[PDB]
Amino acid sequence: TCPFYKKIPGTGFTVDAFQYGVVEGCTAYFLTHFHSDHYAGLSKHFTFPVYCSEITGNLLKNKLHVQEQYIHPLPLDTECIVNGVKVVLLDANHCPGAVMILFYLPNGTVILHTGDFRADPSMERSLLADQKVHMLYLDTTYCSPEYTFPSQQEVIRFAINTAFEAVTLNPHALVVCGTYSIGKEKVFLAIADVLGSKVGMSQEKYKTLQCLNIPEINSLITTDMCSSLVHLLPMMQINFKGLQSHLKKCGGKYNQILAFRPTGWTHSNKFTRIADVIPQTKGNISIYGIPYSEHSSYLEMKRFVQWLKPQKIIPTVNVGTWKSRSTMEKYFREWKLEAGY
Ligand code: NI
Repeated sequence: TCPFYKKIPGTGFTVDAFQYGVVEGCTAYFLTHFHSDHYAGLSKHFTFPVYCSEITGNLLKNKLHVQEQYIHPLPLDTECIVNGVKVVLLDANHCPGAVMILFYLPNGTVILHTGDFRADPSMERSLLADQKVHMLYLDTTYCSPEYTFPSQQEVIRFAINTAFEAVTLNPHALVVCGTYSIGKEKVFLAIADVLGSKVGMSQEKYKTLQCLNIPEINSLITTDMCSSLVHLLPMMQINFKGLQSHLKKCGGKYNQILAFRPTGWTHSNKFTRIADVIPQTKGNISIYGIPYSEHSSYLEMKRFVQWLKPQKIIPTVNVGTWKSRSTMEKYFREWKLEAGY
């Protein structure tokens, strides 16, 4: 059954709750972003209102074939009324089109649901600064102190210099980037840009990217593999066997592959810096795992919550075990005592 942490009290609203059939009493289904665990269950046959960003609406329409009449896109940073309740969508700094949702209840309670986010100090100067939030439904993916990672900007710097150097030393080297959802487009676009190439990908992925309102996107991507030296592949195909295989397909246009696997966290984050990363090399094929996160680090999460000073925190990730739940509740209490709310 639909868990309590997907229901918004005092409304008939649910968030990211599409895989439970009809939810008894739900008059409006919100979708924070187009990632499969969150949209799981949506299809062309859904006949309830879906509220979401414009970008997520383009993807529902063109990728899922949900009918236009059930998609209600809302602009960001705008007070809107939905079934008699004031709501605001804010940028989540996650993947394209991803949002947080502010709900202003008739009783006067204010609730923020973060969806998936990477907390940033820029959020402290959004519409959130304007009033008190009583309840926070929080993305707790990395709610533990071991979870450190560098800034997105540092990680992109690294990838750009690595690729530029490899290709300038060997003009017959191919760059491959792995992907399995939207998110992390900066990795492959920043690389394409330093190398004066468009990025090349399958027809399905090209269609996916054309939904995302990226400015000048026609100048940056293509379906013509042959004309491009940055290729996107399924993340599943990013391994020695999958790359060798792929190398054959280019017909001796390239003799070397430099590939990037943009991971989340991996335990080498607890030891090594970005400057000191190394690849796995089997011959003329090298694979970098880069820790490009679109979720809050433990410290970024801690700062956001200490700034927000919520009265109650409801976790939306890692809720399935008593040990995780108990651990998260300990960190929340530490934060609250340190900050005095
Ligand atoms: Ni996500």
